[PDB]
Amino acid sequence: ETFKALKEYREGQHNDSYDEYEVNQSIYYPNGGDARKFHSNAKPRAIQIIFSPSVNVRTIKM
Amino acid sequence: SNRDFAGREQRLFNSEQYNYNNSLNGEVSVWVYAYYSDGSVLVINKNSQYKVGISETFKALKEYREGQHNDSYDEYEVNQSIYYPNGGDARKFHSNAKPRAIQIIFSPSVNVRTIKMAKGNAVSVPDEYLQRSHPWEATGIKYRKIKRDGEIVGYSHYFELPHEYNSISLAVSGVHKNPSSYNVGCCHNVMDVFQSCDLALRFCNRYWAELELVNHYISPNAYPYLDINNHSYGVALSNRQ
Amino acid sequence: SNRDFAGREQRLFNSEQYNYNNSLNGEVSVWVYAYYSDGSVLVINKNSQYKVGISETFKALKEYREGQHNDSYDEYEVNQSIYYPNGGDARKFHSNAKPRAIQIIFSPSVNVRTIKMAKGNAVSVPDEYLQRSHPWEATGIKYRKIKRDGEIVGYSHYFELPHEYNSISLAVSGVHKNPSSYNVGCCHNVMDVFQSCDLALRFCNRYWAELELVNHYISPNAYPYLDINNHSYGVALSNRQ
Amino acid sequence: SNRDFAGREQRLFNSEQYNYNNSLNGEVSVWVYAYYSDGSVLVINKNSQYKVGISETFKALKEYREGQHNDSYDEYEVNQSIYYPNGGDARKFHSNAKPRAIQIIFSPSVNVRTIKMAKGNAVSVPDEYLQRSHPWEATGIKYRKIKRDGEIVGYSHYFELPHEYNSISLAVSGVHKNPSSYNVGCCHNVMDVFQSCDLALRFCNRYWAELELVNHYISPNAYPYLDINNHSYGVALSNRQ
Repeated sequence: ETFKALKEYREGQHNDSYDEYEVNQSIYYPNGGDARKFHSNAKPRAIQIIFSPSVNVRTIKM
Repeated sequence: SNRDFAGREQRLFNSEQYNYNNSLNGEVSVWVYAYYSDGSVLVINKNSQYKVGISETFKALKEYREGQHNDSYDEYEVNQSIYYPNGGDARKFHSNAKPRAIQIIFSPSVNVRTIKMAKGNAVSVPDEYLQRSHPWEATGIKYRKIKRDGEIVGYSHYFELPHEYNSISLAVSGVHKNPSSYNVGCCHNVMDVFQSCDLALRFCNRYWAELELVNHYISPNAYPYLDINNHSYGVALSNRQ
Repeated sequence: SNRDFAGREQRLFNSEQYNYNNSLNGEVSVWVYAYYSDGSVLVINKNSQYKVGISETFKALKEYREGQHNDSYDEYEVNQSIYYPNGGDARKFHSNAKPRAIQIIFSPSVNVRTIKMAKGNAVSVPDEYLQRSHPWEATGIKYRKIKRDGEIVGYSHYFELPHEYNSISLAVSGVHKNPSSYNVGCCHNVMDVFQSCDLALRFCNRYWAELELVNHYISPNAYPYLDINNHSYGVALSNRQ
Repeated sequence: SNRDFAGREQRLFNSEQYNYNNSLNGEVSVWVYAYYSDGSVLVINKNSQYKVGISETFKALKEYREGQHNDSYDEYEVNQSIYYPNGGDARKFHSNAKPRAIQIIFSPSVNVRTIKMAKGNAVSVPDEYLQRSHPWEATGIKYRKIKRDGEIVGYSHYFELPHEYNSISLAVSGVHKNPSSYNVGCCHNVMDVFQSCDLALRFCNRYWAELELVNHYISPNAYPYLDINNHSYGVALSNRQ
């Protein structure tokens, strides 16, 4: 997944989508965007990766 | 030499400012900063003679973006679900409009031993139920000195609300220092204190970032501030050029 | 036997709550309920030491549905036509946002003989013209005791506004009981009363139904209430388990 | 002298970067640039081990302005009229969302003789009808060397779509150089190549101008680029300080 793909999207609701295009520009390059916020609440705070028990753990790559 | 009058006058002008603020004729000021997860900061300020304070509701402290969308219907429901568990029909677990932290700052003209705070729950009860609530706590011992160049420019109480259950209403109050035996609320002056309650000037604004707050609110007005990095701001004036 | 310490401690814990609220260190509280024709109810609450009150405008008491439509342009015009007959261009005869009734409740820690109300007209004049207005009426004699299990848990004044002409502004005030000869506003403590004005916590919310109000506001907080059916709510604590 | 270790280490650090990218452990990268008549540029990038590629539909290559209007209903119809002549009910002759040109760039770690492109029609057929389509063309001979300071920093294939009939789908593929006799897809390593297909990182963004692209995408990331003026960008690292 891309940076953008991992950002919170609320299906059928408002998303600040124009402002969040700008958030992206300001994340790709410092001061590259014209976002009206310091920190986008759509950014993930944490990630968890889970594999089924049928994986071989020594093959996992990230 | 002692013939540098420009130098002596500069030192006096700064010392006079320091002392005037600290006189009974001077201001006492309080600021409440509410920090949001989007990095924006709400400031409420009040400036009065004699004594000063601020009192806000749970709802009032929630982030409001002027001229923008706010999930206002959903955030009515968020309120219902905060006032009573499972009382609302919000489409979210945690409202990002809730403050993550609060900082209270007083001008250096406050007497710290007079500071009082009522930090209530979301329905404005200081201590669980009204029947067992003392209506305030005296929190002066927790205030840190904001210093610049050796001079106390302010007092700060900072506290986080990092848990889901930290849903608060908030009032704070402080009295102007008075090392005299003259009671500013005695019969001779008490009507002037009543008038000062009308005369107090209030200010409220939301800044997009703590950087804007520092650059365009704190600094231009020679206000004290303590930032998230524990850095002090303000201007030392006592016997200084 | 007298060796049931769980029993004695339970009785003491409840009696202590009752008495603490009634001490000079305790809360006094007021609630204003405005009842609308759609069955919704607005509550305003204030909780303070020493004395407490609420003051609202005509406009402030009108039903507002947060996050919804409100005929807000038409309701500006409704206001103009209420301030002066034929002053507005409203597209309705009667605004359903006007309260149909008001109930004022005080905590049992109020002294009832201190209660004062200023029920003004829609332009905030207590008695027709300012020049002949006493600025309040002492209405304590009209307050009914809200009782539970023999104990006064509250005081209620209920009045309807069933006529087209009942278009009101409203303020109410009460003082915490004080059977002592210590005047909480004497010179020794008067600055603390000034601070209590800053420290007072306010709460405001609109509930869809009196059932929600009872279930999710009154009951969870051990508040007193008297419903439209004349039924009392609250919790008796004096010498009770 | 040969005792300038800062100098020798700087040269080694740059040479190591150059060589690591070119090793079997290193990246191979492709970029597709689509140029629009409003001067905006869409970039798609993919970065993987072993081999890498990009495949997009006709629709996917059309300009999309995030958070803005796009004539999206009319542009559904534009699609219908491009898939089959007179198949749609578009209110325009030529959609300005169609790319005017394409540039394909590969990192210098590609083997140019492995590059393959399938440039299809708008319904994703490489050569008029499926029955007579070879599914790709080997286009490496057409790639120009992007050079900086004597060093090949990239490879560019640039082509215009200046005619109304240039309505395309597009896929491109290249394999990481491997001058060894070790086949990275042999049985010993083939599962790692399968994993590399999952591990590949993709990036997509639309820049308002080629100036923004150069300033804030190409340059900060030390990527190669060839601009509309035939100017080269990138960073030479082989045996250089």
